[PDB]
Amino acid sequence: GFTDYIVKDIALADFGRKEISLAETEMPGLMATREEYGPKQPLKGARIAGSLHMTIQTAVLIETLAALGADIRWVSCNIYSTQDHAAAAIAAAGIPVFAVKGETLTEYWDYTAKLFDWHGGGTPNMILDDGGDATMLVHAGYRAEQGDTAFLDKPGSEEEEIFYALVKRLLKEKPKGWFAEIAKNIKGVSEETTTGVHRLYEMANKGTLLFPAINVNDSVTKSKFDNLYGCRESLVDGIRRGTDVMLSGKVAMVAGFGDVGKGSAASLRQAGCRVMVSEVDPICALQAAMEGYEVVTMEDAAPRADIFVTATGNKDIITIEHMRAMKDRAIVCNIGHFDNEIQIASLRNLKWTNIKPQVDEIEFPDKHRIIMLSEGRLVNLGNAMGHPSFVMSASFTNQTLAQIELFANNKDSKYAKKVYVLPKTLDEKVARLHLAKIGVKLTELRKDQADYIGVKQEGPYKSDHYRY
Amino acid sequence: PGFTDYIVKDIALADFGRKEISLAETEMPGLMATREEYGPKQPLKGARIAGSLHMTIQTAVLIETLAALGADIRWVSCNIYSTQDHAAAAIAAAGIPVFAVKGETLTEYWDYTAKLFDWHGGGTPNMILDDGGDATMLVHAGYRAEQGDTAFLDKPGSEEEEIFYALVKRLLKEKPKGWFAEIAKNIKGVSEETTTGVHRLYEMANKGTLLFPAINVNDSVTKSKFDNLYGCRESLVDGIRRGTDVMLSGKVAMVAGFGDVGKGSAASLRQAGCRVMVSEVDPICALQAAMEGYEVVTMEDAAPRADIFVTATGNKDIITIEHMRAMKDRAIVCNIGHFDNEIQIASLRNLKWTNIKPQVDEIEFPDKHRIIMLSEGRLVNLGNAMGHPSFVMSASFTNQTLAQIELFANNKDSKYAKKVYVLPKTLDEKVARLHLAKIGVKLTELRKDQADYIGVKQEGPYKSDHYRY
Ligand SMILES: NC(=O)c1ccc[n+]([C@@H]2O[C@H](COP(=O)([O-])OP(=O)(O)OC[C@H]3O[C@@H](n4cnc5c(N)ncnc54)[C@H](O)[C@@H]3O)[C@@H](O)[C@H]2O)c1
Ligand SMILES: NC(=O)c1ccc[n+]([C@@H]2O[C@H](COP(=O)([O-])OP(=O)(O)OC[C@H]3O[C@@H](n4cnc5c(N)ncnc54)[C@H](O)[C@@H]3O)[C@@H](O)[C@H]2O)c1
Ligand SMILES: Nc1ncnc2[nH]cnc12
Ligand SMILES: Nc1ncnc2[nH]cnc12
Ligand SMILES: [Br-]
Ligand SMILES: [Br-]
Ligand code: NA
Ligand code: NA
Repeated sequence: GFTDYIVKDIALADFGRKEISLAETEMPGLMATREEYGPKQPLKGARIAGSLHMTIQTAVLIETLAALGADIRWVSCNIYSTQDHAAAAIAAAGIPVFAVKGETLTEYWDYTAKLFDWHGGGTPNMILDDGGDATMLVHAGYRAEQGDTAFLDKPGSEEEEIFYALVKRLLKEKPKGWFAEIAKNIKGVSEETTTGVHRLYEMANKGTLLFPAINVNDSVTKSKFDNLYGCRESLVDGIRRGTDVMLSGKVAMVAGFGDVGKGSAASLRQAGCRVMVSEVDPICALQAAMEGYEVVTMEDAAPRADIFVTATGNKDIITIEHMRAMKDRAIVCNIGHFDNEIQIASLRNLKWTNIKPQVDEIEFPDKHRIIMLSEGRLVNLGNAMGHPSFVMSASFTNQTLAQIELFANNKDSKYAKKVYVLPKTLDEKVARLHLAKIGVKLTELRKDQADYIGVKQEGPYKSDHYRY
Repeated sequence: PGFTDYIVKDIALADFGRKEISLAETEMPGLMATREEYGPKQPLKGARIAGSLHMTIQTAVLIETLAALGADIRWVSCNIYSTQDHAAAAIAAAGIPVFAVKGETLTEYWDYTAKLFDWHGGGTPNMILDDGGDATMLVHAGYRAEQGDTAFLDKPGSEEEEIFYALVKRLLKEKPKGWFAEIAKNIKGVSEETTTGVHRLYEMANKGTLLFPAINVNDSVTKSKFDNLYGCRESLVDGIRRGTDVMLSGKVAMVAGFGDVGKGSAASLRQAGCRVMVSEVDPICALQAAMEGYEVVTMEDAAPRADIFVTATGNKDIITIEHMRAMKDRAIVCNIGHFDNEIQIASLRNLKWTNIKPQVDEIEFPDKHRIIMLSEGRLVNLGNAMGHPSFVMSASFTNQTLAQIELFANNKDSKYAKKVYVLPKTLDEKVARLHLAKIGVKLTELRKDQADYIGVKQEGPYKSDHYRY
């Protein structure tokens, strides 16, 4: 029997299994990775602590890791992103998983801590992260365990106080040197998303990064696929399920025109909205204008737009003064990694009327209302099902290759305590594994053609500086 | 005083050229703002710039920006069909030496290139501004042979190659001993516009044969992600319509390559109503095309199917004689990469050509099926229409102007070695900012805490050097 898990309802396991099987067909990169590396067992002996949205897509990633020999414990990286049938299927598979759609913030962080209590005794020796939270727990406890505890008493956020309480409690409950023990045993971390990678470079630059990191976000086959087309498909998906609103003929405002903001603006435009964009980057703003988006300030958009999407990875994008100016029943959501892009806490003395899970109506003093999705959390994961499997297969094949490099291909210490990206050969290899399913017929260079443009026939085909 | 130091189709076109230059000025705020900012400061006073770059109206605005900054100038076009004759006439009528005719011969093309280096008043140039690297390459071949390596000069390859070798020997015969070493020593740098030219530069740098510092303007974000992409999106179909007047809605089009030019070319045709198929050798680029809903096929798959074919690779031997034998009657074939060997045009000389109009030819095969060829396989957007529109050229040419300033005025301490550089992101962002007012953008300003929160200064730069946009 198996009891080392927390999920919503284990009876959803058969439903999750059915959808996982369907996803496998949609994820040739992961399936082909199992076929190539399965016999090789490169992950035998790995103890991977995973912190990433516990979805059906993630379930295929987890079982790819296992098929390569990895021992695993897993949590979601957001309180609303778990798909409970995915989590149930992983638990029924005998993998410790702690993930519930709609868990509390305190549950979220205690579940993260369970990553590090390994079954059979000990600690993990790998981390797979999305947003850096698990990585941040190891570094925060380590910093405190070494005596610099001052920051632990100086919070300024609901989440951050809960997080600091976790770190104190772990220091009080766990053996000496538990964080030093963890930090010693972690061979590396692979990080999924822009915000988490930002956290890594803050540690790298300060000289506090405790183990090698691979930046999976900046694989071309991640950042130019997941962030772009993934959001192009899943943003309006989340809006439709939450609101069932007609998109044709409405005006939408997207804050940000990086990879996520580009995909977000395209999602709304393709659905029929007239899309305006904000930006602070003059290059990205010129991109938005040349694509036919009107580029305006949030002050300018607030009285006018029917729908608002923050996509910046920054904070305080949609403020309480913006929401006071919005038309009655304007829709507001967030597709960046963290909820502080919208001033959700400034709304809490207002009347909230819940409509359905992850959909609330908020009334202002002058009677106008707004429709908030997922309380400002990631709308594509909170209100729909995240990115579809196929594009997630590209991201998670990168993730698996990153795990293999850090765990198995660091005998010569080629990875120091810095942040790395996968080589272009592996980036191109990820793309190759997805060509058959979509029906691409790749042209083969002749040798004189390859010489002509200065590449080998087998690649890589571009300079490391190429932007695609 | 009278001015005679030029070669143009017809100098009576100058008033016409001047009118369209004036209109282009309004569409190129980046160059006009650069004039306002740098004119008074005269950063290129003393510069003698040899320019090899499509002699279009857009280029004329660049020329007069360089002049307004203090530069002394001589200019030629970098393709036999890309010149706009009214633009060349306006530059000549302004007293600027220029040698460019739309439809010039290959022999004329290289003879005019050599004329850039005989400077009015005596002497040589001290700067080069290049598009494709022909002018740079004439210097390095001449220098290389002036040193002693005479071998390569007696090996053809194509028709152009033979002519090009013939020029350097004539220049070795007629000019004083040491002429090329003396050019090479006075050239303070070169700025290069295009992907093929930059590939030529890096190949020289890796071989240790690059003679002077070089700035890769192509790989500024405000160039490659705008000019190459949106420019071709607007001027490819423009070239096809003017050449053929064909209905694009309903047709199947094939684009070879899905780099920046291929991306913009496929978009040009899709937006015009075509169903677009694409070829690629790069699996990442091919995956991008398929995620945009383009069918990714081989040129052999497309030959009997597509109504229109566009090569956009910067490679060679993309559309072969075997492909063209397979094409349906009166398929349209053209090329938007920098050089004309993407299509095996030489192989087509064997068949019966009927000229339709300038830069449009019908070619008949033994079984009587025919194809329509645009610009004899040269750059279709510049041969058959007017190249990229002014506004997107303003970004590219502001980059060129800043690159000329860097190499001519900001290299007193040799901070630029004999290597290939790109412009800093601060200048890349600068270029974009100069175009925001014209296109109506209202930029948001970060507050101090928001700038700290994402790790940037309020005034930028906003992205890591690794950022792909
Ligand atoms: N929901 C998802 O499934 C998903 C997927 C990938 C990434 N993300 C997250 O989305 C966020 C954005 O990621 P990204 O890859 O697009 O990063 P990015 O750096 O590529 O783009 C962010 C853009 O926001 C702009 N910006 C910053 N502050 C702004 C402001 N005050 N006003 C207007 N624009 C501003 C920046 O100039 C930048 O161009 C991150 O938090 C990332 O982790 C979410
Ligand atoms: N006409 C214009 O106005 C204009 C403007 C800019 C650049 N150019 C020229 O266009 C050419 C392409 O430039 P780019 O910036 O797109 O370079 P790029 O490297 O970004 O794109 C070229 C693509 O061609 C692909 N390719 C190479 N050989 C191939 C083959 N045999 N079959 C299919 N695909 C193949 C490469 O994989 C690559 O993705 C260059 O010569 C450049 O100088 C023309
Ligand atoms: N479906 C998904 N699964 C996991 N992480 C995701 N991030 C975005 N979409 C996702
Ligand atoms: N109109 C134009 N002028 C100069 N160079 C160009 N390259 C592409 N289009 C051009
Ligand atoms: Br109010
Ligand atoms: Br035939
Ligand atoms: Na999904
Ligand atoms: Na033009």
